[PDB]
Amino acid sequence: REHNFQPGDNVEVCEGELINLQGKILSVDGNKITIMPKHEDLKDMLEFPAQELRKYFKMGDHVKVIAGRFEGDTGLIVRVEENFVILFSDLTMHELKVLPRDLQLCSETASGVDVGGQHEWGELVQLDPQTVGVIVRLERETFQVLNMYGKVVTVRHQAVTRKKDNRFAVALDSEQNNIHVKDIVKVIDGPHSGREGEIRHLFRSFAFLHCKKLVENGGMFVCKTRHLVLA
Amino acid sequence: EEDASQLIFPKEFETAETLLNSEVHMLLEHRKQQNEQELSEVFMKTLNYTARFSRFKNRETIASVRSLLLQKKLHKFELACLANLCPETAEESKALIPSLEGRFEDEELQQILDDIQTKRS
Amino acid sequence: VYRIPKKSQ
Amino acid sequence: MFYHISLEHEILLHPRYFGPNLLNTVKQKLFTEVEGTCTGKYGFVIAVTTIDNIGAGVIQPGRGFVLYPVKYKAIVFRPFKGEVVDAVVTQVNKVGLFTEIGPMSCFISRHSIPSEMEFDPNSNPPCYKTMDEDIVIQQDDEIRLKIVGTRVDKNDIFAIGSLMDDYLGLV
Amino acid sequence: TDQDNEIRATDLPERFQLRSIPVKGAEDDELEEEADWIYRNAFATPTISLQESCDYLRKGPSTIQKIKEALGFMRNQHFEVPFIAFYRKEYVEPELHINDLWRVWQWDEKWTQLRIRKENLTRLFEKMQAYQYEQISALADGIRALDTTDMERLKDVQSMDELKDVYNHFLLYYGRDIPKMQNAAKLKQASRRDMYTICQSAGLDGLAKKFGLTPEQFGENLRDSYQRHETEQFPAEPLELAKDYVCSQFPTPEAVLEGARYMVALQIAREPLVRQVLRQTFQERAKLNITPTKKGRKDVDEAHYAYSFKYLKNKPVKELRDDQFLKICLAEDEGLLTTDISIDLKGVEGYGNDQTYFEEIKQFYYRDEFSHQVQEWNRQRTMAIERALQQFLYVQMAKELKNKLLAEAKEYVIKACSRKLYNWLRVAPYRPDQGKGIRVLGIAFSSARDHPVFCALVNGEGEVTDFLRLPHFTKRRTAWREEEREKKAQDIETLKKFLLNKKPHVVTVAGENRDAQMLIEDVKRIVHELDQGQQLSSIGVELVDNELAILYMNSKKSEAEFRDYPPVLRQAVSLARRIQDPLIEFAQVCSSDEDILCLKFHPLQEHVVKEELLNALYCEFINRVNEVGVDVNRAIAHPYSQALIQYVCGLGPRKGTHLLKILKQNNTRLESRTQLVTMCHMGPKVFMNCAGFLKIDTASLGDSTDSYIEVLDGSRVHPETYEWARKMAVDALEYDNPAGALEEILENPERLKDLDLDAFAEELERQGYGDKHITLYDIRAELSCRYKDLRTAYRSPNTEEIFNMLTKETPETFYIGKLIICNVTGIAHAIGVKTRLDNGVTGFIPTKFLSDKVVKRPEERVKVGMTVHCRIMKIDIEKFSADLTCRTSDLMDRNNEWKLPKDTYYDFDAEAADH
Repeated sequence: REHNFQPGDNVEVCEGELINLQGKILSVDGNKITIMPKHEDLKDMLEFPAQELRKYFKMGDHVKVIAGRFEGDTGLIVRVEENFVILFSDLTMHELKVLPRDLQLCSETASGVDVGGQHEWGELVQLDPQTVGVIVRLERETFQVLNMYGKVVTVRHQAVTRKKDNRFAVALDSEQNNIHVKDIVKVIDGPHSGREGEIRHLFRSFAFLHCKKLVENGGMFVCKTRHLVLA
Repeated sequence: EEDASQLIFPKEFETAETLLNSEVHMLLEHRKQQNEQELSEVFMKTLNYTARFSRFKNRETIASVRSLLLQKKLHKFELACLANLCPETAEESKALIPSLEGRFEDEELQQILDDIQTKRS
Repeated sequence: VYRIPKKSQ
Repeated sequence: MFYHISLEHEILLHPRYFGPNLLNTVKQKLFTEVEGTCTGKYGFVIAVTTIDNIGAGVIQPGRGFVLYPVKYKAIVFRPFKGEVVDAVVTQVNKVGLFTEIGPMSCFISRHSIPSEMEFDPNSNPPCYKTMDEDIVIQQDDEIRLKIVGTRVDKNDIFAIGSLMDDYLGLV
Repeated sequence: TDQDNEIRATDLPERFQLRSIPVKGAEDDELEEEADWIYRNAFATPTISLQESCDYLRKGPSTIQKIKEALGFMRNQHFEVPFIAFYRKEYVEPELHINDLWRVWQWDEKWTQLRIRKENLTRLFEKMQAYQYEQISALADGIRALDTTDMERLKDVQSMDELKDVYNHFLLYYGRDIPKMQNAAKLKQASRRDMYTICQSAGLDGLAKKFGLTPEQFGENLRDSYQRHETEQFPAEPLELAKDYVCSQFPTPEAVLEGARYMVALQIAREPLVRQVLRQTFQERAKLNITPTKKGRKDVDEAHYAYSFKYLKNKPVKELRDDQFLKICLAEDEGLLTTDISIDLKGVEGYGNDQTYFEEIKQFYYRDEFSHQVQEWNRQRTMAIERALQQFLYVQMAKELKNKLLAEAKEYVIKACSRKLYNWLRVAPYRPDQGKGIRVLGIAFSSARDHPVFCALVNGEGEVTDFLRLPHFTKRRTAWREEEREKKAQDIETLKKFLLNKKPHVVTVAGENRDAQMLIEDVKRIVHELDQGQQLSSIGVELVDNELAILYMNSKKSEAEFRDYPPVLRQAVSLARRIQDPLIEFAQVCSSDEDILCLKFHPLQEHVVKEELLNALYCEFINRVNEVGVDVNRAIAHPYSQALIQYVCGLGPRKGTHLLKILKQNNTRLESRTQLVTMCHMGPKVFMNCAGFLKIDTASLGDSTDSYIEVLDGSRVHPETYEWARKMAVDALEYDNPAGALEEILENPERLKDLDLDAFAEELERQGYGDKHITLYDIRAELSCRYKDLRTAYRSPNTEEIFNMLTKETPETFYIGKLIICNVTGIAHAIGVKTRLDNGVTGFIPTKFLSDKVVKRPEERVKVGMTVHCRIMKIDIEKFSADLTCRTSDLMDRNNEWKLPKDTYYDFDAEAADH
């Protein structure tokens, strides 16, 4: 048998004379926890091993699933029955039905922050000798690589190689004037109508724009050069 | 932990002042009247929303229900949502805002609700 | 019993 | 709910914006810095009404910039768990009803909606009628609801509603 | 899933089981009301906007019976549209062709939907009527009793619009009591009050009723265009009468009248008869007005799609054409335009105000007496109708009419997509100028002139038998490097040897760009060098559109089928397969992932309803696949053709997969149609639907299979009619053996031409089979040539098709007058300047059109490699060339001589005032 009671979650007592008293997890172990639970609005300390505690959540605060079909995923719970705690994923507006014991509580976003530093935000890649793209989001089996057409094709981690920067490049715009890389522009016309960014890379018919306010594609989109104005 | 049902709010936000949907409709329409860089799609989706829900349209008619309510024992949170909702009965006002349960008796509370409905066009 | 006629010209 | 607050912000300004129209350029550069932005602390900031003060601008040693601590008066929208608000329904789906309060979108699962409401996925207006075709709830439709939970995504909030509590539904 | 096993087991067509609302059997009364309702709404009612007759294959009142038959076959006998259109056509022709049968099938969903809501809404009206009867039997001035006329309105409802009127009317009078009724039947009231419920809580009903006409009587005066009802007159002035209703909510007689006028104004606006009459009038009279926003005046330039209509004044909605209203809603959704729909003409004239709809209708509620008491009541009636029209009806009718004009414009775009797909699937297999198929060499290249050309040789079955790479075939024989000529000469000899060794019947070249002309000129010459040597029979050299082949090359399927092959060589295989059979090829790129939408059917296809467009395109597959017929043994032997089985009538993807799955598990060919029942355990209704459309090649079979082979299985004779086909062959020979007779007739088909089928139609009618005239003429045509391919014979693309195909332009995207960007390539001797456009057209600027002023030497103005803005004056489609100008007077078009033609209702006065 195993127990998955990680630091910073919330548990209640599921049977006994001290039932339905929700406290925060401070001490972590396997079976023999002997916890000191930190409640809302209750000053006293109880004592419990792992077999007498339940991973419980009030309606409408953030949950992360560890184990299940939908593993590694974040959302908001909407109805809490005894064993089905249903939720909305932050990736898609779709149902998601899981067990509460395999769930955990964090208000943070699933960022994917770096260790080591070998690739970075807005980095140029070569999928095939006929196409160019940028790597923007590392998923669990897949990657969001954004190609020059302005689209993501859904590929595994091994599909991509590192491309050298064209740092000395220019193109022509809505005033038929010189727009470079590492410059802040506005993309009002085109496929991505009404978007703000900084260009990082250029190609035969395209510019690779970059922002931090945007949430899709690591903050990146790709557009034609005559649809640009200098900002 | 921050719950509007029992009036618990952030330490920096307890000093904040509420506004009505018509009151912000007047402020936002006044800002659009000055500015027409363009206004954001967040500004546009707050005009059309707060227009659909602007239930009474003179400002001066607010100050009587504001002065009598601070002469009662209600918070500035209720002072704007009971002018955004426009409830019919005191039993609806306690059902919409659970902070009003036991705070007043129904027949005294109903008198304020009847005073609010009169201002509607 | 029946037969279809080849009567058409 | 909508609020009116005096916030403070400090912005950096390059010397090319100096001269007589400096303080006016600080107003312009604040007007596209604190409109339609958001925090999980003050809520969704709609617009700026007035500016309280511009402090003395302290020149940064080593670079050319000067920062200006400005106090400004802005109208902000912060939803709380336990508020009861109105909304407009934007799309209705077999998973739940998706609606919109002012700057912000919401969702209500089919689980949080009264037990009578079945789907209408087939019709030109997508609806959730009851077995009697009685309370028909479609797109572009004025629904009261109760916020049961909040969420922050990169300067955008995204709440979650519920609709089983009394005096909450269609207009 | 469990559903897939239930669908595989159930004896109904898969598309009947996958339909949103389940198909249920109908009584003859329901079928007769539905047939009349579908006839009014789908076939008799003209579109509000000007729509082209999109029936590319008003139908008279005889169509009602043909619709009653078609619905009987679909709802009671469970036949799909293709089975009806091919095997019951005697009951549905001449009025209904296969697309009209789909239109009937699509409208039966809408009828069933309407009848379901109308029944549930009747259950609500009956509960409310019972609840009032209980409260009355246990009356106050606010009690309006729900009567038999309120019920007869609901039973008489003819549309979802009229249903919504009857429901909104019911909510106005009874919505306040609904929660009380439901709690009495054995939940808390949703609460909000529009001012009407406040006015009822203040008891204004006793005053609102005193305006004179009740809402229905005003509805009847509107309906009839005269005072059918005289205005009942109360004996007091309204301002004096109002004193009796003053309270805390209405403190003054002026406020009591403002509340009562609101309460009357809403009752007029929610009367079903007033809404019906006004909606009917609004569809006749509605004027569309458009003004550009502060964004729109900058962004709607000469090239933008919204250009022809950015300012419209008083345009009748009856005069919107084709997709125009969808372009208007897109420009409004982009925030470029603001649209306004009014029943009135907009203008500043005194006659303009007198001509308004409100000045007409006030006359239907005024009492025609000059006494001051009546003058003041007529003023209150005027303000009640003004509020009823302006705050409720003009807003609500403009939104309902906007949705109809938008639905008509989206449905034109959907019909334009299906009409384009039909024109692609209707092309027959290429036949050289046949039973073993054609060997085809497809030749593909990328637009980059340094990428290698690939050729793929496909046999008649659709298998890739060999392939070739030519790294220098893209070079020109007039190249400035002799090394390029030499390296291309090795590839020309390589292709010449490949053609000599492999002897393909046609070579297809990709329509990638204008260099496809260079490949075709070379391939035609190489084939002519084999012809001059008299070594080989004539080989076709065809330009084939590569759009489908690009979608194939980029698909998951083209890697799963051939993982090892480069992507340009995967577009060479689809260019060979498309000319062998366009339908089998188009079924490959059309997956359960809905890959079909990547094809450019129409410029707006991403702005129509996705689910409706997919039905409209898959119906074009289902029409042609069932006409052409599917060989199951070709599907089992060659995995390439397995895609058609799902578009066979009755089958769909689950039963189609299951049919091939059983035949793969048994390791047997389908030898005879009876095996669909005896091996594949197919139910009788699914067998009925598909059996005529499945081909079995009886000539391909032999050995122990000879024990049972029905020669008719290779033909469109349906198995229910094999007895009549055998009798018809036996009688055509006048035999005193039916299989021998049939073989003798199939070998000697000319003998059938003497046989009088009409006498046999009379005998089958007499035997109780009904009319069979069209069936017998089809069985005779079928024995004359089994499975004759009804597709239009292949033709090479014409000059307009070649130009559009190689430039990727249409007459709408590349028009005379357009502004364009080009690169200067050279000077002609000076007669003018040579340029190249991005689309590959070679532009020419004659020297006099280079500037407004006389330029003697173009070198003073232009350099080779310079980029220049220009305006098209003339197009040569044969030569891929255009006569450009760049004179500043033409570039800004100071005389407005080149700019696209504006709408007839374009507001030049607003355009001039905004300038």
